[PDB]
Amino acid sequence: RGNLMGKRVDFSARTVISGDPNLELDQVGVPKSIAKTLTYPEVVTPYNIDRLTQLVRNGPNEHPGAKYVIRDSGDRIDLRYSKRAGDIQLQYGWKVERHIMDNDPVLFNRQPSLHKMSMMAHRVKVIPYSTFRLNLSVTSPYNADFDGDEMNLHVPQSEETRAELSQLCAVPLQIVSPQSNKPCMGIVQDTLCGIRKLTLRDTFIELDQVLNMLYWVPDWDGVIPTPAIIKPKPLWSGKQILSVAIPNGIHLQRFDEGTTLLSPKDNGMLIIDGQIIFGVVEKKTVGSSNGGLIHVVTREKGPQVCAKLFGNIQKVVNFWLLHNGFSTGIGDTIADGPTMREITETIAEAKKKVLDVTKEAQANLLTAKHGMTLRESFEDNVVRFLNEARDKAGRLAEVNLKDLNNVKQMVMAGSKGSFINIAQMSACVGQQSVEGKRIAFGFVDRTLPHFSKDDYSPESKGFVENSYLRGLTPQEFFFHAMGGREGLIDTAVKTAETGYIQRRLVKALEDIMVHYDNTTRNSLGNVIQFIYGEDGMDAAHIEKQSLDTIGGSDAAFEK
Amino acid sequence: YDRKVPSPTGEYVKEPEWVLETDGVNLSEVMTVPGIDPTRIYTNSFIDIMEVLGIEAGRAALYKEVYNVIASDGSYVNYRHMALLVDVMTTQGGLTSVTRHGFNRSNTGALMRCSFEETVEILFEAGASAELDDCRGVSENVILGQMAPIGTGAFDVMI
Amino acid sequence: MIVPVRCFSCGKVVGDKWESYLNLLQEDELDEGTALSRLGLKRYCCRRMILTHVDLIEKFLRYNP
Amino acid sequence: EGLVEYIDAEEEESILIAMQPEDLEPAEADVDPAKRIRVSHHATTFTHCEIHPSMILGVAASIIPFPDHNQSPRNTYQSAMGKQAMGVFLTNYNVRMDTMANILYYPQKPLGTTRAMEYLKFRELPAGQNAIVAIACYSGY
Amino acid sequence: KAIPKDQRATTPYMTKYERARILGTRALQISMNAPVFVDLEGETDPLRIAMKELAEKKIPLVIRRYLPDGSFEDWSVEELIVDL
Amino acid sequence: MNAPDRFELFLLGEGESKLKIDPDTKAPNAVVITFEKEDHTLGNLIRAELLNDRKVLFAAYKVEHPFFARFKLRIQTTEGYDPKDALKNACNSIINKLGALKTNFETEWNLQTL
Amino acid sequence: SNTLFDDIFQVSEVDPGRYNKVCRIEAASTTQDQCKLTLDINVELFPVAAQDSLTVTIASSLTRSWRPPQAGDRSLADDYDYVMYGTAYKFEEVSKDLIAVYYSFGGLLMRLEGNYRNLNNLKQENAYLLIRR
Amino acid sequence: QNAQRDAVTLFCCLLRSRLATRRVLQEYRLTKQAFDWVLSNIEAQFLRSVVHPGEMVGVLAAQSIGEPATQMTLKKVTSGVPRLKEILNVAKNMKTPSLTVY
Amino acid sequence: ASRHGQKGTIGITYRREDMPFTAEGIVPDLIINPHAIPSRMTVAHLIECLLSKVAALSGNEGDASPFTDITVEGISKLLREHGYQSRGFEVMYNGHTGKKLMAQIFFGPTYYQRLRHMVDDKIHARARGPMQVLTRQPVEGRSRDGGLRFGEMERDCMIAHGAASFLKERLMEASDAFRVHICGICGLMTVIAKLN
Amino acid sequence: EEGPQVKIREASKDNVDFILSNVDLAMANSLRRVMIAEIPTLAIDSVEVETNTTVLADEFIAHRLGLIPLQSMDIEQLEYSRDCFCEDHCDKCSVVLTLQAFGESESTTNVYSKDLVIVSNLMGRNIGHPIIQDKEGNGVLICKLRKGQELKLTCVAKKGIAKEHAKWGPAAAIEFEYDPWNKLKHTDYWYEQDSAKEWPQSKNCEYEDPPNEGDPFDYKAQADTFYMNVESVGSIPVDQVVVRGIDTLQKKVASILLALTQM
Amino acid sequence: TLSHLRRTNTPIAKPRQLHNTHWGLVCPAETPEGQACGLVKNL
RNA sequence: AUCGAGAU
DNA sequence: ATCTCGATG
Ligand SMILES: [Zn+2]
Ligand SMILES: [Zn+2]
Ligand SMILES: [Zn+2]
Repeated sequence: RGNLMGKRVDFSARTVISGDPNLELDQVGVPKSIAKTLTYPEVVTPYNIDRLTQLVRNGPNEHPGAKYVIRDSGDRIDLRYSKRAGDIQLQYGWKVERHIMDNDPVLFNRQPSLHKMSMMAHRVKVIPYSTFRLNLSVTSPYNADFDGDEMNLHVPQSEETRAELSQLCAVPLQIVSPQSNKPCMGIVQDTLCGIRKLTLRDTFIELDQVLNMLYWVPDWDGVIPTPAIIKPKPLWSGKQILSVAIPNGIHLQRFDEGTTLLSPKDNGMLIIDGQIIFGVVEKKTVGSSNGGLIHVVTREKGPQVCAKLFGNIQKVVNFWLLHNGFSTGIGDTIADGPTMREITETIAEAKKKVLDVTKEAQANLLTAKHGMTLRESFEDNVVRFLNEARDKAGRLAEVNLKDLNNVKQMVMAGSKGSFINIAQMSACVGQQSVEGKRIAFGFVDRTLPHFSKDDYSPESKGFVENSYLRGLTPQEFFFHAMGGREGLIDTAVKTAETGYIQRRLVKALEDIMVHYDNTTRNSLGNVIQFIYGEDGMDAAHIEKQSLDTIGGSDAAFEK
Repeated sequence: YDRKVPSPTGEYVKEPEWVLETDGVNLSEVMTVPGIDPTRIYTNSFIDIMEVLGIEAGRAALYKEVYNVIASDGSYVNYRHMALLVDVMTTQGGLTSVTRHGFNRSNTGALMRCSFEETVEILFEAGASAELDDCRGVSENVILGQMAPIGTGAFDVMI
Repeated sequence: MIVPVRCFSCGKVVGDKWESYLNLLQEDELDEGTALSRLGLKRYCCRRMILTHVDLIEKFLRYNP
Repeated sequence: EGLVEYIDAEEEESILIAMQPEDLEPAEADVDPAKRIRVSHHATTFTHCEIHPSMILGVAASIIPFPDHNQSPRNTYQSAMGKQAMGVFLTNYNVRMDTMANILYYPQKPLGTTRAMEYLKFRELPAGQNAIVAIACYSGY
Repeated sequence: KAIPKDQRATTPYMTKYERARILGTRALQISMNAPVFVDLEGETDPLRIAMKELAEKKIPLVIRRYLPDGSFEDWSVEELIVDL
Repeated sequence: MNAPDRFELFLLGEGESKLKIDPDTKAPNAVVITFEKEDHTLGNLIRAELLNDRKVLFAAYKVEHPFFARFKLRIQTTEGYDPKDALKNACNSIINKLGALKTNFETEWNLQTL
Repeated sequence: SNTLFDDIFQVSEVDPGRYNKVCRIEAASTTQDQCKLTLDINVELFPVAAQDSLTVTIASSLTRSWRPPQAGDRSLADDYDYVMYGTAYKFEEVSKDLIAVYYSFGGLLMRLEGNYRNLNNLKQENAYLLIRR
Repeated sequence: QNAQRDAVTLFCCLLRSRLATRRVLQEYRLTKQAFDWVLSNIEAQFLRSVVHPGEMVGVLAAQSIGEPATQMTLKKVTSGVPRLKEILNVAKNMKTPSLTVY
Repeated sequence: ASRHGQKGTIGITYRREDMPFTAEGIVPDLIINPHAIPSRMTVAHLIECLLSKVAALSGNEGDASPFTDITVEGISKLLREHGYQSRGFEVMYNGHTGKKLMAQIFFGPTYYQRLRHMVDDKIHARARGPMQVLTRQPVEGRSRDGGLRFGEMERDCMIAHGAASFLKERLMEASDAFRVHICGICGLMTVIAKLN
Repeated sequence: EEGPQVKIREASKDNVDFILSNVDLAMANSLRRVMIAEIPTLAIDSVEVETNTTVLADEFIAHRLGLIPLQSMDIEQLEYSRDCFCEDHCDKCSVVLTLQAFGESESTTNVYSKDLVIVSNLMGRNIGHPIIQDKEGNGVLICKLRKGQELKLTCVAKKGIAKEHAKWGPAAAIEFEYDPWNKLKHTDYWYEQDSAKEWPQSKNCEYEDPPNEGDPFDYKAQADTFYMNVESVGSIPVDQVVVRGIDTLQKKVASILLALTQM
Repeated sequence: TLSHLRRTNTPIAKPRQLHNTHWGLVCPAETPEGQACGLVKNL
């Protein structure tokens, strides 16, 4: 298990990582000391020598040089000691362990490795500082975040092995994943909060910005596109310049709820030949979605086109935003004075709801729902009542937050947050729960020793009425505590229960592979599936289309 | 429950229906009752499905249940994957656990079953029975450090 | 551990204002907020530098050799 | 003089504890709407009142500024990392020879404080500095 | 066993895996000054030569695709079609 | 440790010329000037005065990456005009404004007390 | 090298839809009672309000980099105040006896609806829009 | 040749639906030349979409469930991780049995 | 980083000029991203920042003591009495260009921690080196120029991709690789290299 | 005179609050940047340590002296140490100082920058004096001593610039604001009810006009007028800070222009 | 140093859970993550 | 090699 | 349940 199927190995490295946006998707910022150490054995040849010798000359301490040289006899020439280390006429049919350089193929992984995607070939770009730098939008597959996450990097030694990395393993090949027949790489955080606000109808960009932005895009054709607005002052729309990043022959149609080829909500999405016609660009369009700009551009234009795409989208939006800016206060969790009044009483009405059902139940009038205890149908009624109270207080809040409220602004992008996150911050936090049920009686017949016994009211059984804003009470806090201990527990218990699943799942299937007869069988030749997936089709090459033979009138089938 | 079904006129529409949900299982006797539809009746015990309706129905619950596990979290996984899993479990004739009892007593060469839960024992009863390891399996060509019957190594190269 | 010559964020000298500051609180009987303003510290990054800098040095000196 | 008692878990079972002594037992008789919503007096029995509530918290958490307006597992996270916070661990670091010991150059008492920071000697032996922070998308690095 | 030039079913298109290592094994020979059967409009890197040796199907290898019983089928890199 | 010495920001290495000029292949009458060991302080002031001149079509700059002290100015100009001049005229235009200012400040400095 | 459509409209509604720099306008035509318009407009640059009378043209000119001025000394179809340029994207048979076009001026959309606009509002990229007085 | 007919089935039901005479001519007004392109294109586009012999689906299908398996965390049912655990154990000892009769 | 379970690594260092600035001339020591605030509901962080601004200004201790009648309002009101807007925002100018930022920004003294776990204590890299006696595999740990484990699991990933030869190369030419002789009959490591 | 224009308002030994009129923002900025990070200064870039019995560590103390403000009026007739043809220093490119203090008393003996002691032949030029704006006469608090502790040092100040390390900032803090009321609308204010009771009103609204509500947006408006305030540290008096900045800015524009001349 | 003096350890129904009666004696927040979460507590 | 403390 | 650290006979 430990020494045969999973060895420790030479030619490998590991560092802290951090995110860098001016770095193409399929690239990896390798810091310089590491590239000063790691080595690929190159074989001397007419084609290379000139460069190659300059390395040997340079020596193993100025970046683009090398260590050791190896000869016919296989003797090892140590370029760091050795008298003859400013010398050495390179003789065809030798080798020259050399410093990893710009544009080499390397396997860049993060543990735990629960995919193909947790291991991908990247394109080296040597840099100062000591961080494996990488592109934001290669986050999801690795499952990284930059709070100290550490990452391994492996280096191929064989000409064939290099091929195996660039042709099978490479990042742009992995974009459109077979796993969920969709793309696994999207546009996240700053980039995405921006891929949007740039986009609003309202957002207008005048000549001087435009010109840097245009330029900022590498592929840019060098043709200032005609501004939407020419009148008083010749302006360009957000949409407009972002359209530049989009290549050509690209077609996309969305439609959400209130959408109409006029889109008075600037809803949905319409894009005709690398040109954006209406609708805000946000996660649905440019996330790791299925209908996804990225699912399209990949299959349509190619892997390498969509790979550069990411960079360009980023570079422009990352720029624009940098000059527009964005933030978040506690003001973004405050909400209207009269609403806090409405929110409060909206809770209050649910506290009498439960009270009443408590008082009803206390008189044996509460009837039992077929197949559960009166006590379970008391509990159930109550829990619901205060869940429906939290929610409604929440929704009440989702409304004050105006279209400029920075929390809501990230929410509308689909960049970070959710309704719940607003609910709990601005409104009420809600009911606390342990093992599904509301807060137990650890003490005898009471929750804490600040309560009278036999008290099934909310307060007492772990309803947190306040928000994370106003602040919790001693009791609320302590229940709330119990809340996310249970949380923390099964989190680090989910991770083990699962780490075993992914081991057995793997260990049973493992040797299965489609053979050259499009069957699907194991080591013994015992057949499992007579055609892979029952249509002999790779999952990556597949998408949600509609079968309009299925639905609609016998009339309108015939119409 | 809510059901989507043909109207006479062609449109699919909401005919809402009346289903009974149980706490306990005896398929053997509930489908034989009057008034139920024995053509539909479902148990989450894919184990009870199998012993009753044969292996090929069993499969199609095992899946259905694996699906409802993944799907109830929002997540979509393309069929084939889960299909394969389900297909492998269900082809020896019976239901075959993804633990050392199902998939690790299953005829295979020895070195493969080695690389998993009961290592030594399996090497011993491989020793005494005088098993002949094929060397067609992934795990085995990794041990001996050779090119695996895999993407790159499935074919051969020549002239 | 001794005043920090020049405030991190802003850059204005402040190491030259410590003894002066201690003398404004303890002696003419003032609140730190006025003392801070009197010593020409008007921004708050420059302010927070004096109002915090905690003078551990007075404790290590405490040790003999 | 019998003003205080040492109660354990078991005996805690047979009592009634008040949270605040103030707002919890004067006579019953407007509400600044941004204040939180504490419950009521619904109790007449009280045998001994909690000294103050922030003493359910242990050494680490009592360092946190406003842990009440804070999701509970966050607090827990911080309370593992304050123990990885660089600062002065003792006055006499200069005379103690231990494998590894870090100290900050310009230790700085915090600006936001807890009343239980006094007994935890944290303003005297800080860890961490008082940085001007800016919440903004800038370069997107 | 064997199999004829006929009676072949085995996808006439190239697997990515096939291509991968054909490219790989060629890249190798090129990188060890074995001769180049193309003209180099101006390239050095062994792989990107092999890539161009391939796309003008001037590569002299033969795949041997095994079937799971114990047979197989031969395929020159002239026959196989590079789509992808 | 992998940190580079600071001076590399404003001191030129070996065979590294403040300006390297190449002709943009995409457009016509257009140019891309690299500026070694200089940053926004320069590039932004050059671009702005490159845009006030009315025989200029286009101009923009970009620090390709903020580790390195470089920056790329791209100018396209009228049929006739050669950007080197459009850059020259610019630079000077600037120098005067500053000389003007340097004087004008120095004047109004001297009139005040304290 | 010519014009494509012309008419004087009057505005009924002026709608700021969670926006401070654009309003979409539903206006109608004096003249022909089979026609109306819809127009997303920059109302900071060129304001617009209640029961207003606006003039409209489409056109296809007065396509390389956009040069600007040097054109305080040049040709300009700018006897008009407000002026945009868009791509056109659908030609909707309202059925009839009636037809509607759809233009996009960098997300500021346009609806129109008539029936002589046939041999007169091509199917095309070109589509300036000029709005005077 | 009967498996072939049966691997293609569902694709064609689409193909024909989105290639009906009315539709080709009336809905999306194609021309001979463009149509005969659309025709040649699909063929290629299909062919590319086949599985390549070598594909180690065994592993791939495990990872593709084993991953989102590690991403589950928190109306009375055994569900998520513990159910998955049940399922793959082939649980005789199961916790939420239920008949669901129509 | 911070004090409410909100950690971070430095991504980059900018010089005071390139930093966005407040009109008073102040610049930030440290900028965090606003995208790590919705999903961990670290509200205090924010409150601390507002409190700590006021207190640095007024020259009074910040009381963030837990159970209290201190209020976001109760603070904000004071922050105004002092001249700044009551939710800690300030108008900032992107220093690159000078131009005002379109958005206004949450700006304040916030108590931050430096943590152990710095980079130049982690940045190991091996390129062949020493090996263990028994296994002849590379050694555990950077502390002796050790390797990095290409675990069972990372193997699974190379199998998925279809990379056979890279698998061999990683599991042989780096790490263990060893030639033995073997009987062509009683198939065993029983042979006898009288090699020479 | 011609274009770019100044109106001083307040003026001090370290403050220069002025209006900078008729300019591109472009250059108002690029001036401020240079002013921070690019006008040269003397400060201590080589401490040579004989004996340190102090509480504080060597390289700690070293740090502080580096950050000590030194006179830099006649800096521009001193040479960069990299440019002089000498081995290491001379008096032609560096200025050396010495610190001697020794715990003598019982009652905590202090070490100020005031105890820094020029040594190198100045060549009679105004350079490398510990700057003191302290009232009671002692600049910076270098470090503290007990009964029997020594500090025996040798500082070597060199020419340098913020870009290299911030000890060579002559600058401190630059105030900078344009268009007090948002007349150009370069920001979009964040509001809870009223955008104008919520943000305050800078002193800078006094020396400009309101907007007479009814008026529409001034669309082809740009930025003239930029309200600044350069706070000097002391190394250079304030006037020279804005000046030499205007100079140095000019000077590196020069180098480009003259670098086409060379090309 | 304070914390690590004021620590608790437990070897091995459901003990990791913050339990009601911990109120006041054991700290509800202070505890390590994963591995031994909620077994280790602080006072 | 036994052992506990940490990063994920 | 991939990593670093310390301690220990
Ligand atoms: Zn300051
Ligand atoms: Zn033998
Ligand atoms: Zn000299």
